[PDB]
Amino acid sequence: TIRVIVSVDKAKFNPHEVLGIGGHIVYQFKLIPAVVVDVPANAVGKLKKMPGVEKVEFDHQAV
Amino acid sequence: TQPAQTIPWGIERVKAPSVWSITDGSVSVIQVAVLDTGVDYDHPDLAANIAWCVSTLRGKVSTKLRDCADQNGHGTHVIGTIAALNNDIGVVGVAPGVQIYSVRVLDARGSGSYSDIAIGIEQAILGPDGVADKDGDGIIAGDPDDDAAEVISMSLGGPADDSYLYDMIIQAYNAGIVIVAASGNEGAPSPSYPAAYPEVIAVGAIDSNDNIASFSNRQPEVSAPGVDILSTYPDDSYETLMGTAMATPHVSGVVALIQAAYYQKYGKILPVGTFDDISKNTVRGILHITADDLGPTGWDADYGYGVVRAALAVQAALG
Ligand SMILES: [Ca+2]
Ligand SMILES: [Ca+2]
Ligand SMILES: [Ca+2]
Ligand SMILES: [Ca+2]
Ligand SMILES: [Ca+2]
Ligand SMILES: [Ca+2]
Ligand SMILES: [Ca+2]
Ligand SMILES: [Zn+2]
Ligand SMILES: [Zn+2]
Ligand SMILES: [Zn+2]
Repeated sequence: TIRVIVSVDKAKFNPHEVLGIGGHIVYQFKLIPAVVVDVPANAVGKLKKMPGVEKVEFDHQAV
Repeated sequence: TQPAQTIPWGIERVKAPSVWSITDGSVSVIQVAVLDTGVDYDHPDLAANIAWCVSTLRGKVSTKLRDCADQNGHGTHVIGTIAALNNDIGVVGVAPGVQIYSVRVLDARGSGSYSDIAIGIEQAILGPDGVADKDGDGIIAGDPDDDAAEVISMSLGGPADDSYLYDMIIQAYNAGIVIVAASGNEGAPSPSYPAAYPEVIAVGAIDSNDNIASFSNRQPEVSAPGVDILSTYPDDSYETLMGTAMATPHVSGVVALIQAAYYQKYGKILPVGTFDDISKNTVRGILHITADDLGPTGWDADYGYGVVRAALAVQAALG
């Protein structure tokens, strides 16, 4: 699994449907239209075409 | 048993003690959110200023103490620089009476993910009541009806830019909240993110001879004491460290003092201001024009505007 952050269109995107591609929801932001999701490394391309998905961004580490 | 109080040189350097007769930061509406490794929450020289203890590690928001405690020391040290109490023991912070929201976004290693950090910012904005703007008036930082922090302090950074992190920083900026971040420790030509956003004050590090530290990422917005910094450290102890992580809380303590002294006098807080600002009408304008202008005149790539000075910033704010 990798963890990505999906920018979403609220009125096209369904958090329950990331299961369709092997995914699950980690955290839905309240203040920004984005969601942290865990997904198979090879589902990122599928995730990118999911309805309501506007951008897929990857997680990074800070020191 | 606890040592007798000392004033770390960095506190003296940013001209904090002369403010404390006006305010030590303990104006009710003011809170500082420290996004870090957590906090030694029973530390005798910190306990009384910890108003809220949250954790966002692994995407999972927790108010449990197992989860909120410092397993590293980094957050305990940083927090002590802002807010170690003015009493008979240990050390003393820039704003030794300010309330702290310790928001644990970094793990036992002092390392953390962008997504936990972005959740951390949202949590600083939402406050313990889990609502940003409870009365729907548009005022969040400085509204005494809400519980948002007025300052977000981030002794962390990374080389990557993302719109999710960026949008969270716009949310905090728009909430009226002063954002402070370490410029980074790579000796690089420019700051790490989020310090590098125009919404965020990038802080660089000086040593005790007023030289910029060799590791300090350049092009900060201001600079502050960041080498040989004595502060609090687990368990119920003290340690001396260096890094822009140490410089950043000095600048957050100064900001809390401005906002706390301004509120106390006017019953409102100052606007955040811009990276460019040179007016006396915003927190950042005041920070710029009252900074000790070291090196080349005006903004320079080593020190930014100069070393922040609470005593003049606050005089200018009430002026
Ligand atoms: Ca302790
Ligand atoms: Ca003390
Ligand atoms: Ca709130
Ligand atoms: Ca409000
Ligand atoms: Ca209000
Ligand atoms: Ca507040
Ligand atoms: Ca200069
Ligand atoms: Zn998962
Ligand atoms: Zn990225
Ligand atoms: Zn660090």
